[PDB]
Amino acid sequence: KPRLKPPFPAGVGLYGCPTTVTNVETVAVSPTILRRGPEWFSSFGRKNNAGTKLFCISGHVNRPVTVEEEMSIPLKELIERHAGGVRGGWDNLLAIIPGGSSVPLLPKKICDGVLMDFDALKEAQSGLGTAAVIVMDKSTDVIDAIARLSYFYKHESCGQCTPCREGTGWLYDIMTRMKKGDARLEEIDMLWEITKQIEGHTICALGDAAAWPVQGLIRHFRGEMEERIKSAGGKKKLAAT
Amino acid sequence: TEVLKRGFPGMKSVKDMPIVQDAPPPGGFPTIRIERRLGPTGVAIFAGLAAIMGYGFYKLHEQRQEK
Ligand code: SF4
Repeated sequence: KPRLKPPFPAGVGLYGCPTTVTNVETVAVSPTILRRGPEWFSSFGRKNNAGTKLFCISGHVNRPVTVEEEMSIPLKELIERHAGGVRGGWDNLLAIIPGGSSVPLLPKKICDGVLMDFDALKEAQSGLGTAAVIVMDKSTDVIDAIARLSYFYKHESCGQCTPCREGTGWLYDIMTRMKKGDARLEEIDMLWEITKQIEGHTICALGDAAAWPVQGLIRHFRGEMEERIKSAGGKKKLAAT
Repeated sequence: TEVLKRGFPGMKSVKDMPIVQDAPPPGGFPTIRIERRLGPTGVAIFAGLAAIMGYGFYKLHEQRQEK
């Protein structure tokens, strides 16, 4: 269960002692950087976005792969080469999560052109995260995919603080109703409001990571959610009359 | 919560909830009277009274003569 900051781990960490927590990939590239020089490392990628990065491409891709590449590469270049492209062609693309699961998805229009970069996915209302790329095609029920993500964040909540512990289950229940279209149109705006109530209000960043995929789904596919609600009454209002 | 009470199966919007209350009929109720709504001439009354009293006085004169 995470501690509140302040205090900070470099001040009071493990056993009350100064402590730094760093990622495996952050730690592992340091000897090569020290031997080959900082000027060699900073010659890759844009300004303030230096170096190389491991990318994991999974999902509806012909050749899923863990591959190292220069940063600030486009998504379309990173997927068409090194991974064999989208299953069924690039025009069969529906959406892409560019940074794991905690960052919002992007539709096809943003993806064609955006660079896989820290200061480029953020301006596209997303984030680079861990640079784990998940690709969905036009056969995907994207509401069902984000619903399973909501189930994951409900399952992984540690339960310490009120908004995460109580609201991840609420988000999952609302998303499960939205998948079948058993909802109201204003419940979409309610869903956005509930994500805004969780986000920024918790102890750690898993609450933000639980709010963010639903925000991206609403923002880029609100028409799909509305059509799912409207067409469910073609199989629910025939019994009411 | 209000959707649980008034909503029906397959309702798409919260604006579609029915309302059935005490209401006037279409066209409203018909109009009603509000303000107050309302004898013989005194010449006629006095003439009838004079006729009856004159007959009485004639009968008095006749019975007086018979007595
Ligand atoms: S946001 Fe969730 S995981 Fe983080 S401390 Fe609160 S309950 Fe625990």
